[PDB]
Order: sequence, then structure tokens, then C-alpha cells
Amino acid sequence: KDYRKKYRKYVRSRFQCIESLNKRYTRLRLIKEPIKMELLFDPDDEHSEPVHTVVFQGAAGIGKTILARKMMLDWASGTLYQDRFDYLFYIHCREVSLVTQRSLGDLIMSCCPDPNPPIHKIVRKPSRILFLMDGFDELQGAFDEHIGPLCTDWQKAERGDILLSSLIRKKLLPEASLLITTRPVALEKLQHLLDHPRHVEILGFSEAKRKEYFFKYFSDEAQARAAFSLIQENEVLFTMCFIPLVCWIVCTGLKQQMESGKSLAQTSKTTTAVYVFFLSSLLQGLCAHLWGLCSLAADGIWNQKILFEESDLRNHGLQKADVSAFLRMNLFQKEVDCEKFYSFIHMTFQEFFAAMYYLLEEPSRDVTVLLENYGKFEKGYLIFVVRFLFGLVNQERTSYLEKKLSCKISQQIRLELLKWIEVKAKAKKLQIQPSQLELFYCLYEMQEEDFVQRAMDYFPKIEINLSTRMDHMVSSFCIENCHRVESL
Ligand SMILES: CCN1CCC[C@@H](Nc2ccc(-c3c(C)cc(C(F)(F)F)cc3O)nn2)C1
Ligand SMILES: Nc1ncnc2c1ncn2[C@@H]1O[C@H](COP(=O)(O)OP(=O)(O)O)[C@@H](O)[C@H]1O
Repeated sequence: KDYRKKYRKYVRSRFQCIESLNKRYTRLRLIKEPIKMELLFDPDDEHSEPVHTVVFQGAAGIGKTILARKMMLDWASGTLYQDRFDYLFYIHCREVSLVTQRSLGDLIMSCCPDPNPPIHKIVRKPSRILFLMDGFDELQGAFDEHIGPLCTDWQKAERGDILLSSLIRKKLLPEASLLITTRPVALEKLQHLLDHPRHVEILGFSEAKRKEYFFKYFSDEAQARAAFSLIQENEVLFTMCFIPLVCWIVCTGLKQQMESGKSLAQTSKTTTAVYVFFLSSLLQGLCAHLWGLCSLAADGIWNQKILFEESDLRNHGLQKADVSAFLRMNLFQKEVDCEKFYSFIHMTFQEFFAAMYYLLEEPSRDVTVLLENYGKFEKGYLIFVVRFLFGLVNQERTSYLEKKLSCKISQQIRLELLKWIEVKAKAKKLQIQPSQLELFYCLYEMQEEDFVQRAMDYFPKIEINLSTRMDHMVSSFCIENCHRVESL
């Protein structure tokens, strides 16, 4: 009762996104499978029982965390679910252990400011609680669909997997609301737990909200208009900027280009090109501690560690001066509430350095065993690890950052990637790992026509489902380089 005031105060301070949230938060396009945030839990014209599970699916960098944090902030300010929820608990999935034994009470108390919250008072009205799980796909380790028995006592300590499974399956606090944000990759794993869910999709920035971000990022009208005009000209950057992460990456590297006397230009055509242009802007140590960065990222992906302690990065070679320089470069970030944890700015950046670990000029560097774990939850699906390998393998594409890569092993990896496409396109009997459209994103990163044309011949018939202008751009490129041997 009185604790709700103390709790909303704590939430309002923690969720001010000072890495302001209201200052740079740009409206995200959400569509049901357009939706008004307050009406998310309201039953449609047809049914009368309110919706308890709502799932937000979004691509990497689309803003699932920014949306979840903006919801925490809005609610704590009395502008969202004021009459609906007494408590909103923020479960940040990357910090959650699926093996450590904890009860639902222990988990709820973790979200509180004080060491002794009134837990029995809080769980008195379970329907007045909204558990908000940000990043389901970021649960480190294997998520088993066969685990049990399910739990019905909020005080019984259970293993993390049994605890979240019982919470998601609506066994623990059955009338409590749930908001799960996930990448569509994990939707396979999640759909089996879900109990009557409302599915919502985060489509990112509109063309209008793209311009808005550029004018919010740059506090000088001349600079904001120059950066937006650059994107309006580049078909790839204009198309890619629907992802708010691409908006930030592009704006940040364009800001560094404005500090120097360089005329605004970005001739990037692939996601690899964008990431290498961004990382090249930071090369003003990044080039000395490259092997350490890539070994940290490969270990974090293969042994499932999103958050690294000071001891972990010290083991990989990154000393106090190196972590303090990478943090300033906006490559690393301080995370896990006020605890001394570190992580790459985005999961895509960890996958970019994991992909680079396999190509570095001299974890297991065998690309065969990496491809064997592709599309599996227990390793993070390896989507950008494989995509960035296609891009970085490109020999008719170099930079100072790419010159430190072994062209001896990138030619062996290039041939192992081509055998992979051949296996995946031919045997279409598999139940999702690289879809045909996903293989097109991989070939788009490759960009070299000898490879793209050789690989496109392995596809017997083009069977794709386009949804975005990105899907059109990528698939259009692949089909252009898909000409029969006898053709014409
Ligand atoms: C499930 C795997 N796959 C199946 C085929 C369709 C594909 N759809 C997308 C959409 C956007 C992005 C994406 C990109 C192109 C760049 C960035 C980055 F710039 F931020 F890196 C982030 C992204 O999420 N990827 N795939 C997903
Ligand atoms: N609505 C938004 N407004 C402004 N910036 C955003 C927004 N959504 C995402 N971002 C940018 O994208 C970056 C990563 O987004 P995030 O929410 O972590 O993505 P996801 O959780 O889907 O992987 C943030 O650091 C931020 O700069």
C-alpha cells in the first residue's frame, strides 16, 4: 500500500536511461498479429477475460530493451497502467541464471530497493503484478521444454529454468500479467510455454521516426539535416535505419566524421560494412587488444556469458586502462544494476567479435563445430556470428581493421561456408535453422558475385516470405545473381 510509493520512486530513478530516456526515446512502430500501449491487456471485442500474456517480438537492435525500460518509467510516473498494475517487476533475462535455485519471492525481492520488502503484502493481489521479462532469447544456457515438475508455490526455491517455465506457463501466480520481449528466433521455444498469448511485433522506426531520431541525436539543425540527407541518398543506410540500433551506430560514426575535416560520406552496403565503418571510427587500445576482444566475445558466446566481471576481462588480456578506454569509445558498457559487470554495447557487437575470432591472424576456431551449433538456443542461435563471417570472409573488401585478419584461414572458411549453403538449400526438410530468406541475408553480407552466384545455384526454387523493405533489398540482390548456366 504505502510501499507502492517507495517502489515507484525507486523505479523512476533506475529507469531514466542515463547511458535522458524521454529526450531521445523515439516512437516504435508496434503492430498486433497498430497498438495503443495502455490497451495491450484489454480483451478484444470478442472476449471478456483480460489478457495475461503479451509477447513482443523484434529483430536485434529493434529496441526491445528501450521499450521495456520506457514502460517501467511510464508506469512509475503514473502515465501507464496506473489503475491496472500495483507493481511492475523488471526481469532482465541476461542476468537470470537457469541453474541457480531461487523462489518467485526471491526473484521479486531482487527487483526491490530495500533488503526487506513486504513480499507477502506484494503477492496479496497477483493480478495487480506485471512481470516484464526483457530478452527471453538472452537466457544464458539451454532452455529445456521437458523440465519439471512445474511449481505452484511462490515461496518454493526452484532451479531458474523450472522457475521461469512455471511463471511463463502461468502455474506460479496464474492471474499475474506477463510481458515477454524476444527475438523471433526464440519464438519456437517460447510458443510451447505460452498460455493464450497476445502477439505484438516491434517494427522499429518509421521513415518519419527515422528523421526524428536524426534530429534528436544532433542538437545542431545543420548537422542533423546533413546526416539525414546522407541516409536519404544511400539506399542501404536508408533501408537499414528502420532498426534503431543502426540509427545509433550510423549517427555515432557520422558525429566522429564531423569532428574531423572529412566531407560527410558513408559508402556502406552491408551490415559488416556498417560495423567495420563504426569500429574504424574508434581507431584514433582497439588494434592492440583485438585478439583479447575476440577471445572474450567467442568465450562469451560459446560458454554463454553476456555479462563479464573485472576478473574475466583481465583473464582475456584487457587491463584497467583498456576497459576504461573501451567504455569511453562506447564499445563496452557497465551493467547488472549497480554491480561491477561489463558487456558489449549490443549482443550484435559480441557476435561481430566472435565472428572475427575465427578469422584472426595467429575457444575452438573450428568453423565446422560452430556451424553444427547454428540455430540452437543453447548457443544464442549464432545468427550474426555466421552473418558477419560471410561479410568478413570477403577478400575483395578490406580496411585497416580487416588487414589484421588471416586471408589464409578466410579462404578455408569461405569454402566451408559454401558447403554449408549447399547442404542447407538442398535439404529443405529441416525445421528451421537458416531459412531461405536468412541464407539471403548471409549471401548479401558476402556480396562477392563468384560466391553468391555459385551458392544461388544450390537453391532449387525460390521459396521466401518477405515482410520488410530489408527482406526485399537482400532477396532482390540474391535473385539478381541467380542466373542459370544455360540461361539466355
Ligand atoms: C531469424 C533470422 N532471420 C530470418 C530471415 C529474416 C531476418 N530478418 C532480419 C531483420 C533485421 C535484421 C538486422 C539487420 C539486417 C542488421 C542489424 C544491425 F545492423 F543492428 F546489426 C540488426 C538486425 O536485427 N536481421 N534480420 C531474420
Ligand atoms: N525507441 C528508441 N529510441 C531511441 N533509441 C532507441 C530506441 N530503441 C532502440 N534504440 C537504440 O537502439 C539501441 C539498442 O536497442 P535495444 O533496445 O537494446 O534493442 P534489442 O533489445 O531489441 O536488441 C539502444 O542503445 C538505442 O540507442
